[PDB]
Amino acid sequence: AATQEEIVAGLAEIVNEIAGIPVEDVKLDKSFTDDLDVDSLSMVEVVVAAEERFDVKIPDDDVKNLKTVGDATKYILDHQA
Repeated sequence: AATQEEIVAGLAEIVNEIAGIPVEDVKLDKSFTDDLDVDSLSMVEVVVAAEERFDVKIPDDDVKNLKTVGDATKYILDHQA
């Protein structure tokens, strides 16, 4: 559905409405609850929306097992079509 940069870009669309980050900020050298506004519990609202956005399905387990957006993209961009 999107490539690495586009995954990140798509993520940021939701992270902008949830927390409020600049959609020019969230690039590959970012992490969610580290380099973002830290939605924290609200990040679950991000990921659930992101699943459908990128044609993936991310288990609650994997969500907390991933780290950066460069790391998260690995699971996403690979599992999607």
